[PDB]
Parts: sequence; structure tokens; C-alpha cells
Amino acid sequence: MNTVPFTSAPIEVTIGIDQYSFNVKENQPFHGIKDIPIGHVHVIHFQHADNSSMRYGYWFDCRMGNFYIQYDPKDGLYKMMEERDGAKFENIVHNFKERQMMVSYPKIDEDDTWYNLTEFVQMDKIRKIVRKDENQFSYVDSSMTTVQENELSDPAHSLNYTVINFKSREAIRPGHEMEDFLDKSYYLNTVMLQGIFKNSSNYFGELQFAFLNAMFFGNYGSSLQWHAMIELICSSATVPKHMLDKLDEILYYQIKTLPEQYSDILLNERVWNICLYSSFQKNSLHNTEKIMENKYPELL
Amino acid sequence: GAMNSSNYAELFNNDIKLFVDDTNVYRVTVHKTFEGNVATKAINGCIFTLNPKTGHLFLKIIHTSVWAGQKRLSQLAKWKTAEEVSALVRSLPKEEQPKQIIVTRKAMLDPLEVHMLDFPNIAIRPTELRLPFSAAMSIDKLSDVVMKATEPQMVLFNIYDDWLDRISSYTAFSRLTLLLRALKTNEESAKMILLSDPTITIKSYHLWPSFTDEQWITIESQMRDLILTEYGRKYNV
Repeated sequence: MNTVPFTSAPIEVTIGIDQYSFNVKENQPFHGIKDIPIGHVHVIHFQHADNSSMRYGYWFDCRMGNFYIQYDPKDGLYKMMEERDGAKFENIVHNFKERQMMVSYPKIDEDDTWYNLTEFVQMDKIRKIVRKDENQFSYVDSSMTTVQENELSDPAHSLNYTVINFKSREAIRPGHEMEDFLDKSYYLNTVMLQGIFKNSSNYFGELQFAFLNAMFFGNYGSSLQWHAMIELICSSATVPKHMLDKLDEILYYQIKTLPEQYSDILLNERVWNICLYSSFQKNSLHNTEKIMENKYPELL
Repeated sequence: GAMNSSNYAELFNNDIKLFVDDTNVYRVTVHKTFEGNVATKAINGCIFTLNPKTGHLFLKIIHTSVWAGQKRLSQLAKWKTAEEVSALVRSLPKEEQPKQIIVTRKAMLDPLEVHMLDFPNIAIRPTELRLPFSAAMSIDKLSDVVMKATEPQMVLFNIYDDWLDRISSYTAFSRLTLLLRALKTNEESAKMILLSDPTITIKSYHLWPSFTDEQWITIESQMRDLILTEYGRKYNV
């Protein structure tokens, strides 16, 4: 169980760790988060009390290094940094734990929610979508645009999601226009799975990472990417049975975790109605169809 | 975006454009089977691809053999229309290729866009205009070449005959849409108006009668009256 200590909390902030969150008061003696489960990626995220503009946060894996948070009064945000000195770090954490200045990652033993949301998400794939190779952790915020959003403006600050476009030469084989447009199996199986992602695990990792960025940061481009990757599978007549079964599980936990009050902004009516009721896979997503019908029947 | 009453003059500017109407591509008679079920029998169709500026009509005849052993024909018909328009554009020299294609039915947008991916600079536009191009098959010579076709065929017409010698393309289009609107509302009465006078003939190389400027005013008036007479019946107003 690993620890992300904080130097201090000089500004009033709602702190998120994965699906949990805590309100911290201005100059409250908060010095971080302990008992963080090894073996998953994590996200530590922030929403200032005095300016709810710019939700922002850091994706990290405690296996890759020792990470702490320190407020920068110049750039006006909580920054993640790596401590390269192992013995200084252990010594800092031990001190704060002794004075019980840390909140405990509040994981219930029965509860697999985080595992279920991050099953295919790997730090190495996050660091290719979020390009800043000098850091082992990845910054994301509300306002960051995707490569695809930018095509339709600072390249260095982009989310490099895989571009998906149903009316592109990549999606449509010359001479198979109607077939490839109505049945996206070619585009899913040859171009995206065999070609770009190499396997369904990498495809699901990006889908899950797009969702979490949409949910935790209200990142609109991330939401577009999540919907596009769902729609590409649902609109394919030929999908390996293991992928359909896994997609149903993935979407079920995403819909289960989504705050009830964000379904109006985070769920696209057209995509979900098409995926559940009109598409090739309308009958392949039993768990997802039952939770959507019981939790968000107005959308459909 | 959409072509409407607001941007109507754009049809007659010097930017090459084509209207595509797919209404007459997939044509059927519905009939009873020996067992008292219902079945369709296809007849020959056509794509109606028109340059509104020049009057040049690219009438692609859709032979019933196209449909043999295919499913979901009303859906296929949009994709086949898009395949054939794309093939037409690729067959034209660069300086002849349109800048814009306007589809008369919004269901043709995605099929045409996907078939024209190789032409990113050709805009595919809908229209809010309700154009009467369905009545193309009420023009005897177009109807004749479609029904007699025994194989896929492209036939080239000028739908304005020689009118552009005397009138502008705005006025020629207004005349064409009024004639087609009349033929669509009451075909019998429209044909009577056009051929009632035995002395006025259609040139071998033309679609419409050889009317003087004054005879066209009379004909145009008779067509307007027909459309109001018929609208008087429809709605009882």
C-alpha cells in the first residue's frame, strides 16, 4: 500500500482519489493519502473551492516511483512531483503517518469498482495519449482538446486519442462504401484491432481512460472518444464473442459509477439508443441494457 | 449548408453544380401473388443529375438487373445512386467536375459523402426546396428511353432544349420547375395543355414543344392555373 504525501493545503480544494473525494479547508493540516492499492493506475484530482473552473489531476502508478503533491502559488495549482531520494521520501511519509495527517484510501474489501473501471488501463498507454516524457505521471484537465478536436490548437497539451471517423478513407475501403459504412467490422477488426491497437486489451484501455477523463474532469473530447469507441464495436456485425462479453462488463461499471446528476451531459442519447436498440449488438449487452433501463430510462 | 429560397441565385452563378434526384431509381408495381400475398415487380429507373445553369442532364438508366438477388432495395438504391454519381464525376475532366452536388432528398447525403471521399473539395448539400424532379418520368422522351433500356445506359439531354438562346438560366429553371410541378400535380391536364394545339410540334432533338415567346407566356399561365385549380380541389379552399 503506497502513499502520496502533500507538502500542505494552502487553498481550499475538493481532492479526488479515484472514485472517492474529500473537501480540504484553506491551510487545513492535510499531508496526503495513504493505503493506495498497489497494482492499478490511480488518479488524484482537484477542484478549487474559489474557482470550480479547471478540474485537473494526475494519473500515476506507485510502482513507477515515489510521488508527492506541492501547491505552486505562481501557477496556482497542486502539482505532482517525483521524489528520487527513497530514504527522504520514506522518512517524510513515516512522520506524517505517525501524526495521522493523512486520509486513508477508503477501499471496502468486497468492492472491485476501481479494478472494474481500470482493468485494461496501463500507465505506459496513458503516457502515449498524454505526451510529457520527463514525468512518469500524466496531467489532464477539463479544457484539454483531443488531436481530432484540434484537426476540425497547442499540440503539446493535446490528448492523443486514436482518431476514429466513420466518414474517412481509413474507415471505408474503395469499392466497399455501403458495406463498410453500414457494417464497420473491417474498420474495427483490421484497421483498429489488428492495425493500430494490436489487441482488444489496448482498445479497451483507451475506451476506459477516455471515460474516466470524461467523468472526473468533464473533458468533452474524452466523452466524444468514449462514445466513438462504443459505437465502432456496436456498429460491427462481426466482433469476437469475448470482446462483446467484456464490453458489457466494462460499460456496466461505467454506467454504475457515473454520478446520477451528470447523465444529461456525459451520455449521448443517439449513441446509446442506437447501441442498445438498433445496432448489430443490440442483444449482446444484457448487463449494460438492464442498468441503463433501470437508472437512466429518460435518456432512452 | 442547405440550399433554400434565401440562396436561390447561387444555382445560376459560374460555379459548376449538379442537382441529384434519386426518386425514380427504384421503381415498382405492387401486385397480388397467386396465394393472395403481395409482391413487387421492379421496372427500369433513372438517376436525374442536372446542371441547373446549362440544362445538361446526365440521365443514368437503372436497369432492373441491378436489383437481381439483392436485399433492402430502397436502401441499396441510395448507395447505387451515390456509386453512379461518383463514377460520373470521375469520368468528367477536372475543369468539368462540379464544385457542389445538391441532393433533393436528405437520405442521399451520407451515401454520396462516403462515395465522394476522394473529392474532399466537392461540397455535398441538401436543399429545403421541394423540387418536382420526380415528374421527370412524365416527359415522354425520357420515359421512353428508360422503359426501352435492356442494359445500364447513360443518356445525355439538354432539359432546356434551346431556351437559353432567348432566356436566362434563372428563367429557364423557373419554366422547367413550373412544367414539372404541373406534370406532378395533374399529369393528364399538363400534357393536354402542352399538346392540345396540333400545329405546335416537338423537334426530334428536343423534349418540349417549339413555343414562341408569347405561346410560352400562355402555356406558363395555363400551368399556374392548373396548379391552383388542383390546389383548389386538394384542400377544398
